[PDB]
Amino acid sequence: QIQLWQFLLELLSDSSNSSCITWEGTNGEFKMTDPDEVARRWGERKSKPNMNYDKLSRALRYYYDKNIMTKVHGKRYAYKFDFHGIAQALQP
Amino acid sequence: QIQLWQFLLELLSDSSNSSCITWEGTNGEFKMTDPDEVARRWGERKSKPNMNYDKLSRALRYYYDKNIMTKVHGKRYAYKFDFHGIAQALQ
Repeated sequence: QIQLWQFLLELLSDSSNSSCITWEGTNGEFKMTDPDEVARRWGERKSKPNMNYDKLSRALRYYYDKNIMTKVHGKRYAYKFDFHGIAQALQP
Repeated sequence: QIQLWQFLLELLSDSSNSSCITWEGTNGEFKMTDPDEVARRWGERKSKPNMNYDKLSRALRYYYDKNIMTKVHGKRYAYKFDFHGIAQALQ
């Protein structure tokens, strides 16, 4: 029942997934160093094997007005978690 | 009929298709510079619309454990042929 933003947090919290996703700095910004792999592993986790990057991207973009996550303007495959929103949600 | 991985080698062997697919380096890595066009052409050849990159990419994944072709991890549309397997499968 896990949601996408949590799964990314799960991957980032585990230093070993740096092969495909990694922290950038310390203020909640991250980079998908292997975007196709992030989409494939999110596919495994949610039992949806036609998961691909286009669909992963569409889901990430959906969060833009939901105090979850926004896409970083200068960079490719970069997002920044909404610090206040993620903090708030990660309690209930 | 012809199989997907063969059709890709066919496109790669012909210098004029670099607009959509091209060899990268000399160890069997290649890049699809226009993935949608590669898919469109694979669509006509196997007389199979509505072929698109998503169905194509998923088909390529079949090869990853069959000593034909593997997907290059840092990248989006770059793949690498298995020389030994390609050699053996051909004869």
